[PDB]
Amino acid sequence: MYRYEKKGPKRGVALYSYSAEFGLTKTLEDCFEDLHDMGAHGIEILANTHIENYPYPTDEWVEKWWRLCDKYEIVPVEYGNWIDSHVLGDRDLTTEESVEMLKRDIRLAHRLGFTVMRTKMPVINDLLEPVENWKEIIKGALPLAEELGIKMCPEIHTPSNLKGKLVNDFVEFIKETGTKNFGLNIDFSVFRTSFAEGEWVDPNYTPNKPEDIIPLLPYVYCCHAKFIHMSDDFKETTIPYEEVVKTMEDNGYEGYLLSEYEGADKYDEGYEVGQTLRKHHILLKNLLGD
Amino acid sequence: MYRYEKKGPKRGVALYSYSAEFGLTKTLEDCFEDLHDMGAHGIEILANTHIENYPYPTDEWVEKWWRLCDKYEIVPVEYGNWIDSHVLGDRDLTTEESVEMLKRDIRLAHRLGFTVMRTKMPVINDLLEPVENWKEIIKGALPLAEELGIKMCPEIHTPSNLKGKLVNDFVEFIKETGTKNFGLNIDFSVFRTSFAEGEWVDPNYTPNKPEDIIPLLPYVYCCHAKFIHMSDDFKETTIPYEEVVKTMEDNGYEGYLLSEYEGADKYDEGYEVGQTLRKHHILLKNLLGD
Amino acid sequence: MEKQVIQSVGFRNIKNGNGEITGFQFKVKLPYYRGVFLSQIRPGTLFVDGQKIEKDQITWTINGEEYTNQEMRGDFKTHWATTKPAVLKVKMPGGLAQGYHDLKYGFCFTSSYMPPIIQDGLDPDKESMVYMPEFGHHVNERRLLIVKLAA
Amino acid sequence: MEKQVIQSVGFRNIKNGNGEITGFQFKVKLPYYRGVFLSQIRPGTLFVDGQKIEKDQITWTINGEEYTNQEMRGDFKTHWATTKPAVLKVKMPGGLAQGYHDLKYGFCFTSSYMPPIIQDGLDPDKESMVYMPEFGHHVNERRLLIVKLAA
Ligand SMILES: [Mn+2]
Ligand SMILES: [Mn+2]
Repeated sequence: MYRYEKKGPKRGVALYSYSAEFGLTKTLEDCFEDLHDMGAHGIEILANTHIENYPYPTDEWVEKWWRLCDKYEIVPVEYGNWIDSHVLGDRDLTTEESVEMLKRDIRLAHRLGFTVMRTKMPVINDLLEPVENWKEIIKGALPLAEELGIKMCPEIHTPSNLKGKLVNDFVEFIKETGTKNFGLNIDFSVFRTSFAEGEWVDPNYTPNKPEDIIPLLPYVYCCHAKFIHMSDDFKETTIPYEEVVKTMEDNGYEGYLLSEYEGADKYDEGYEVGQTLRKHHILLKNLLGD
Repeated sequence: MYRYEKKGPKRGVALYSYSAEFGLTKTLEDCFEDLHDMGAHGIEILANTHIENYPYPTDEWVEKWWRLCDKYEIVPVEYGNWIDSHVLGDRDLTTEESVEMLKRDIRLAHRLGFTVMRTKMPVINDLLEPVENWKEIIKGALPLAEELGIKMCPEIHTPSNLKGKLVNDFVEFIKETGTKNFGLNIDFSVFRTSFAEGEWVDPNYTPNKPEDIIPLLPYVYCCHAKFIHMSDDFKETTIPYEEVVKTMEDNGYEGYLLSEYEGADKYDEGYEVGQTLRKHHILLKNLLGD
Repeated sequence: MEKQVIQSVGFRNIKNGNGEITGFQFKVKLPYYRGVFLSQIRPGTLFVDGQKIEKDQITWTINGEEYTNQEMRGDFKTHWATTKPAVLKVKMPGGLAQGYHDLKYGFCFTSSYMPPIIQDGLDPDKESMVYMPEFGHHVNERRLLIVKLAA
Repeated sequence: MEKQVIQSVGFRNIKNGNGEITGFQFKVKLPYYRGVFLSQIRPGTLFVDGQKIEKDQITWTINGEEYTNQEMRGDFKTHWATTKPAVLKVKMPGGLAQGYHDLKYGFCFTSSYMPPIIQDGLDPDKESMVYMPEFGHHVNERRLLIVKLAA
């Protein structure tokens, strides 16, 4: 088993960035090697995308997965799952059905070596708050998650502010339970300051300052290094990356920053997202040192 | 085992037509299903292209091959091999090395169910005549070929005329040996009458008339249904297809006509060779009845 | 597979056993960055050469098994993978004639983690107001050939 | 894989064991409608950002095994499949710097069943007089990025 022992923040890639290529021009192994060319070790997969015969992969596939991890020095970091209690049109899932689905994903994530889950829930309002029984769902799975060393993390992304209600609801739950196995994934879109002229921005959105992350860092277990535009000097031109990374270095962050690209041009003929990601990782390697 | 029992000439496809897609946007199974959409049963593969781990496929792969044949009602008809005695830059292969290579390809062709081999040899002159020891090579393999029910066939194609030296050399060999396991593949480019204005044509080439094939039909075991252009009336606009097919029907031909497309536009972005082949097979089904 | 939603491979008339053409099939890939359970799928309307065909004429074969719209609406455990195009089987006696055919087909799927404004008004036969290509277009077209004897 | 001959995946500097960058690698797919035995291959010249690098600096890894040009010239039994790009390893101390790099690489292969005029004058670093796309171009280019610390 390859282990990556760098102290402080580490870089990686979320395979969602390859969403226009995966299954068409890139295989899973192509993505692993693409990360290897970058020297990136951390990976995020989507449970519903990257696991053959999901939800029930074979032993043979699981062993091929572990062989790939060792062959390309990939650390399974974050596992993306959905607790979709709205999967049926006619009714919501019961708390127990949702917990059963979540526990199965925790089991599979543990089997593939992941330690963080990026869990997405159905949202019920414009603040993107989760379903009302979410605490019950999470409390149903927390013992298993604690037993298997997995941390379940909803994702904070635009327009949700680091000082808004959503974040404080999660932090309050963590404080009230005392759990060490539920936390936060901060997507860097919450720091974006620059936008194109005439580009619509949600009036509810206000950029956070990098220091706004400092009081949340005890609960942040993984981050989406979202990025919009990489210049040919290998600088990111919309988010204060130097200051965000320096803030997290200086305040004890030990997790990963996983590149996430979501531009519509991923789906343009001739686009080469692997090159975009290489630009981003030139940036990340120079900011982190490795 | 699927068997196709139509009396008279039968239609199929040579996977060389998919040469720009195979391994990129089409798998072997995609080609099988593409033939199935056409109702085409006969197939030609290239030994050096379509057999995984060639020259030594696994038992598991061979069983997957036979399962594909049954799943899509594909009859393995023609197997394309090279006896490349010029494979080395510094010397020619001995007769024995060439025979050993040929026998291995006959074994593999038999194992995958093929009954005709389209064998290509290094050529030594502008008449495209084979290497001088070719008779010895073929005579080395004929017992095995006769034992396994395989017919080895060099391909006659432009500019070689059906009444030229090349054809008569092969026919003479067949008559002198009496073999029933060496014969001819006639590529329909030998009948092409129409060419584009300003398109270079070999001065040595003269179109054959359809009836020119009649005295060779005892020795023709498979044909490349070469085609250049399919109109939107599903007519071929360069070769007298109605007359060629009617000639072979009326003179007892029981083999296959395997579509072969070689236009440079196969490699153009956006080209859809599967549609070109469907046009050709509308033509072939209407001429043949099935 | 192919970049387009409607695949060129797998488009053909369907026969009987008794030899009669009962309809035709074509394949669609899920144009989504993740798979979905069958109950998330919302099949829409087919147009073949302008002829309208409603979803109750069309079954969905996923993982080798054939499902009606009603069966799919209730099945939240069978998973449709992005790399495994569904086979849509269209009831239509006599099938399609030889030659070209223009297909227009609509379908979509639920994504309950999206903002409520986006979710509300999700229609298999009409596009979202703001196009997000990681979800694909609901409606997709393709011009394809059928191999058949002359009429 | 990719349509281009030079693949974007697998382009990277190579390290030592002792930590020193000894060169770099990139992959090439065989642009041929069939595979070839190693003795058919004719490697040519590499240009990285205009810097010329001769074939005796470049090894070929096929089927997991690394071959010199001389070893390949004599091996007519190992087969290079069209779906299994070769890995070319280029000796170059210190490797390539951070950022963009322009690669131009030439190679070809023998096809002894072709007419003698076509065969004669086959050169890895120069194109045929008449382009036949089922054989690919001998010379191919690509602009690719290297991830590395600043100089
Ligand atoms: Mn994100
Ligand atoms: Mn031919």
